[PDB]
Amino acid sequence: PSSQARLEKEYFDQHFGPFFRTEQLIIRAPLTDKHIYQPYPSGADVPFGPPLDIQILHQVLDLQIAIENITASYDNETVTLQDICLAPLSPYNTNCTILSVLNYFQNSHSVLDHKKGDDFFVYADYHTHFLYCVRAPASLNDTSLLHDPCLGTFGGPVFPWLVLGGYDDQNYNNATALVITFPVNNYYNDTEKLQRAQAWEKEFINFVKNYKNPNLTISFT
Repeated sequence: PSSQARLEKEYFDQHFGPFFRTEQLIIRAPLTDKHIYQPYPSGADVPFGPPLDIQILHQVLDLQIAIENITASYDNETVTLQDICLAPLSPYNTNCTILSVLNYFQNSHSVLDHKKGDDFFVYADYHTHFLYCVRAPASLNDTSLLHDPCLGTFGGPVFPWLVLGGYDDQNYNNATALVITFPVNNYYNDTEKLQRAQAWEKEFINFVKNYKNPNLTISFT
């Protein structure tokens, strides 16, 4: 939509550009049904869009992690994402900036699966953490689920309209698409590094095009 596109462009221009371009993937799960979450112990049903299914989320996290570990050969050298990414905490923490709904779950399979309850009921899980985080992306403490943070170790709040698409109004839980975005240095003032970055981007494009997961359709822009 035009409104969301305007919001994203303003966010990327402020927080990444002019030194960084953005790589962006749109991920859908067209063969996955939407579902209904029923809060414990009672509460109105909360609809969740197709790609917010827990198995789809694990599969998208695997896609994200795979992307971070892509390398490219250039002049017999190995070029990594960490060479060309935005890494605010370097040299301490050399992790790259990469935005997705998995950011709300520390980009972790185990955290995504966090839950509490008894032998019969689950009291809280990723559903309630999601609903909380899309209303308070800057929170470092979800009291209803084990004090798990929404906000990541660096980068500032991840607004849901950066990482979700296809919902109605501002009902983010009805998202029909996931968005993965990460900045890559344009190296406007260094031809050698620019050529290496382009070698990485070319391998990324090829990676995406050859990615095999029957549950996901991945597209660019």
